[PDB]
Amino acid sequence: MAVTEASLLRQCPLLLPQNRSKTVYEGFISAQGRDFHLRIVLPEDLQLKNARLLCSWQLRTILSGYHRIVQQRMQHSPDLMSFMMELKMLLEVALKNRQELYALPPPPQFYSSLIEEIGTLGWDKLVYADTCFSTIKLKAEDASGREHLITLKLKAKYPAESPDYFVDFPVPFCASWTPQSSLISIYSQFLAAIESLKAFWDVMDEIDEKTWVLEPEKPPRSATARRIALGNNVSINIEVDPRHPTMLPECFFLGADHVVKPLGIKLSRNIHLWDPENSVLQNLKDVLEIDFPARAILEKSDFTMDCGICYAYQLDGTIPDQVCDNSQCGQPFHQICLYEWLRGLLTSRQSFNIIFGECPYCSKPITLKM
Amino acid sequence: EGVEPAPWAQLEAPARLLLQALQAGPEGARRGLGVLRALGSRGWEPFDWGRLLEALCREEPVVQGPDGRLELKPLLLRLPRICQRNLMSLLMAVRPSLPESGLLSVLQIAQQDLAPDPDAWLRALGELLRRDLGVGTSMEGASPLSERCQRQLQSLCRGLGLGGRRLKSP
Amino acid sequence: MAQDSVDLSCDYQFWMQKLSVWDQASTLETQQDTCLHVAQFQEFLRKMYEALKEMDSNTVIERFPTIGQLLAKACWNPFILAYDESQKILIWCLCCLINKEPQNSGQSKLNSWIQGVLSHILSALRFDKEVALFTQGLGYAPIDYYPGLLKNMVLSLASELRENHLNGFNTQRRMAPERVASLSRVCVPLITLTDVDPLVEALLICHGREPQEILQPEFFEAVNEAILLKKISLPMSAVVCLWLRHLPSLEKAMLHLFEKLISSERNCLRRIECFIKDSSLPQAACHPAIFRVVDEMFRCALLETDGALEIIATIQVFTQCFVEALEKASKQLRFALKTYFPYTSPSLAMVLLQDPQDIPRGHWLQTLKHISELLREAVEDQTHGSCGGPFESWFLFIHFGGWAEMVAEQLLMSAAEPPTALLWLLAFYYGPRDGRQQRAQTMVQVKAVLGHLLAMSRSSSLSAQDLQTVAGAPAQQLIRHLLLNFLLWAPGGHTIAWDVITLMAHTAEITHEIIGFLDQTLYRWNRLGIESPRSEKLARELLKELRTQV
Ligand SMILES: [Zn+2]
Ligand SMILES: [Zn+2]
Repeated sequence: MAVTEASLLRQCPLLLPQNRSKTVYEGFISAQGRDFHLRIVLPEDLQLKNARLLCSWQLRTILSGYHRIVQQRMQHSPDLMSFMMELKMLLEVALKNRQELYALPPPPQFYSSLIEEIGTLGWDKLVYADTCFSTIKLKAEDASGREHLITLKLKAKYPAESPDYFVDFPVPFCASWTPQSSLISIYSQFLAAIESLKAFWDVMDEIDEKTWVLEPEKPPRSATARRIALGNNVSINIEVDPRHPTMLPECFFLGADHVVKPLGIKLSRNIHLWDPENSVLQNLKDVLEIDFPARAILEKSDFTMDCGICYAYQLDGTIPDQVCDNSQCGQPFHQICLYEWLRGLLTSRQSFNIIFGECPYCSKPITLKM
Repeated sequence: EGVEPAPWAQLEAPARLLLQALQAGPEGARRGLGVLRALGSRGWEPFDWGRLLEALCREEPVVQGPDGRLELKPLLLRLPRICQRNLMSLLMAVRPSLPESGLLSVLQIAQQDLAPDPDAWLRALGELLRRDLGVGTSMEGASPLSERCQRQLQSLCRGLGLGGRRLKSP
Repeated sequence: MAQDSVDLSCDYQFWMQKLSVWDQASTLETQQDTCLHVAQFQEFLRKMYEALKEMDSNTVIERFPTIGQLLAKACWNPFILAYDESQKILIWCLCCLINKEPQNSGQSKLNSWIQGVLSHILSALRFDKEVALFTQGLGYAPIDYYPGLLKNMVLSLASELRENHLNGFNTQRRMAPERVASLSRVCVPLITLTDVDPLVEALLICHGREPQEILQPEFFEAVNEAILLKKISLPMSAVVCLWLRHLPSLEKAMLHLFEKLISSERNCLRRIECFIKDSSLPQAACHPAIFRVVDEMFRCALLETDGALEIIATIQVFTQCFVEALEKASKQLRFALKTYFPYTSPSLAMVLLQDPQDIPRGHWLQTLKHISELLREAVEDQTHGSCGGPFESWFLFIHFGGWAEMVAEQLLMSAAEPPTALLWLLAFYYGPRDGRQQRAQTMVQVKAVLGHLLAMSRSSSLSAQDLQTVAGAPAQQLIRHLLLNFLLWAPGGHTIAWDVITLMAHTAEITHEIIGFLDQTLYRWNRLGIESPRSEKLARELLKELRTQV
């Protein structure tokens, strides 16, 4: 309703006025199936610029990080009714954000059925399950003999709604979920995607075997690019299409301008000789008319010696000189880049010509002297 | 008193680094790519897009417009406008390795349905991502451009001899 | 010589009733409204200057009622007096209202008032007191320190913006966004003052950490107009920043390219290339957001017209520029081509990027014959994991000149036993969305035409009516273009070209089409360094004479 005589009933039923003059309300406020204790004393008149509002410690700990907002809303808000609307909205937000700490499933459907379904699968598959039983992770094998995982994240109602499926492989995975479907269903879909993407895996495994792959290291299965090294101080990066891997890739060359030019020329001249019935390597070798090195240096492969902000060497005469005092990062920077970065962060503090801050990559103390 | 923390304060460190990098002007998206190769290199070879695309939709309160009005904004509309544009550019770049369930929750925000003072760049990058998934044919005049621009371009092409090709199929 | 007073006497009351509202512009809204309407005020003042110039002062009373008040209000508003030439014209108008020989005392009062307002414009110390005192003590006049003073204020403000930018999320004094918006309103009238460009460049580069824009789009429109008319000369980082924080300014830039190819410079592709390179769009289109917006506009135009040769040639030029800027400034950390051209298979683009400068003139045939295979696969075998359709593969194939245009000139070289793949490519070029049944008929027509043309070439130098026979539908533009390439190629040409051109150029559209063909062809040849001077001089002469007929 319009007036705060029935709208207040309908929108906060469990707030009971103690006093005749409707000035003291006490009781419970509802949010996402949960009732919170609340006592909201007004002055003798209908003004919220000054009022008391006490809560249970449950509600205070749940309104942590919004106390200032609620205090401001007490002074800014005309009526009590709208303040309650805002408070319910704010509670719903707080709970939906901190959904980790606040929940309880319906066991009779949930905990038994999930174990029934995992038994229907087979207990050789499952590898991980979280103590809240929200996350689980399953395994499968290729005919080629590769392990591929699938993460599921489950709600309070697993069988009702779809569970969030996270999988590594690069093409977008589509899982037709029904309320009647189950883990065997989604697992069969997962094996279907696996047997489809077999060919792409074969190509990338052949590259990772027979070439000095350079700048992905221990690559994931989502990765379609592979900067291969060849000769010395020149590399070729190669992006592959999953649906059509054996087809020609977008490919180009990094390194020395005097060395790279004939390679682009030879590629242009021979690109019509590509054939998607052979392998990528067996086509590249006769296209570029060369062979590869197999790990000419396996230890000192490459350490990226660039700014780690601008990712360039030679910014305006300056060199990557400023480094991390850390064995695990060792990441160089420039004076200018690192100054512009550290002058932003809240942790950093500036003495006369000195700035102390956190290394961008590892968050350890790093010092810059201008 | 008036110190404001960065809205990526409470996030996973690598996401924090990415959103710190994209802040840095038009070279923000290239820097985003350098960041992702510099986490393929480190101990956590995968990057949890599915966690970042939840955080991008998570809501917090702000008080903007008049002196007093409480409204709830997601992160994408709360973090700096150049971080926004260089994000959506980087999502164009790595679209294929993203979960659609998160993307659509993002694009719904970018569409800014029922808002005054929209972001034309956010809306346009929304449209260009929809078109690339293939769920935003939309049967509309929903194009990246403005009606103003599309009209001023009809107005000029009208002053030119149409070609013998047949590209529209009546 | 019809009206001579009425529209101007209406605009007068409009402007005087607007100036009275504005009144020295000491607030936000007065400033914004001034910044909007000031240009029209400038034109109004030009017309008023003509009117007072042709006549004399103190005799006539046409607008002498409140001309004083108008020119004063104008002068005491500094957002007017800092626009391009407004100050110069107001000075001219006050010079017109003067009189050499005053007779009544009112005219003398007027002349005194004119000296007063002129002195307010030029030489009044409406500034801080102690600085005027100090300078006057040291024997410095305003004219010999104002420049350095301006310079030092500008550097101060620009540094301040830079430091507010670097202090992102830090416990320090935050430059209040009211001040930033204020500076952005001040930069608008005096964008063409060289002594302020640092402040512009700083405002664009120093976006800062806010979710909303703090600058208002009049600032962006002003800067963009000035960039495109070559009145400010910023660096490239700043115009990219501009595009990338005001989208209507990047649309407005790409329209300003279309007027050059539709209206001004139809089929002067050297001038189109010069404009594109001087503009920053190639450099800015290495951000995929901007390349996506630019291609979307090219697409709208390919569709409104049904495949206009002028837009096609312009796209080819833009793409060449964009490629040779992407290469230059994408060494480490470059984006994958499916980010610029996301609607196709990457294979095809990676073929079409390969320039034909790099390849021998004899090995172009094999490469085209390969491209035909890939387009045919992508169109006809339209299965999942491929293009969105035929139009998309076409719209790509069109971005890469050299290849698309070289087709016919290789058919003539192999007119004896024409390759079916090249016929397919050519029929695809001049028409997609046709179907195999249409395409086969088109190809066999072209094959018969090639037979006749090879016969005619290996015969002596013959007439033009024999060619008009085969010229005599859905395949007309294709046959026209093929026949033009025949003229330029065969040595039987340079004798009977006019006889065919005159017959083909019925309308002006066909004339524009042939002009476009020939300009594109000479650009193409001079680029690839492939030339037979006979054909060059022939095409240049035909182009010269046909540009008069239009
Ligand atoms: Zn650097
Ligand atoms: Zn470090």
